[PDB]
Amino acid sequence: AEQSDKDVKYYTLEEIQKHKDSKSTWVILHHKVYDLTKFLEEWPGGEEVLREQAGGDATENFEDVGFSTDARELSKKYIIGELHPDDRSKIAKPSETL
Repeated sequence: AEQSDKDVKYYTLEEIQKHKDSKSTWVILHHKVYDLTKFLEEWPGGEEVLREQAGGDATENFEDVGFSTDARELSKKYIIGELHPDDRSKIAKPSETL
């Protein structure tokens, strides 16, 4: 009920690496995870381009596959939680993501 996830949700990068669906789509800037599954429904309407690399990056990457310069603030408002400090560094060089 009132765990840490009630405030800020604890994600693994490993979870996001299993990206073969539109709802299984998130991006990480460093140590926080963003809800990219809502973000794909906004402008591009095609998960495939950003879902293939869900969990790769957010910092500059949300603008690559997502929107124009809009993609900066539009992803930041979709903050879903934090990515685990060990997982972001574990799969820091992701094979089936980039």
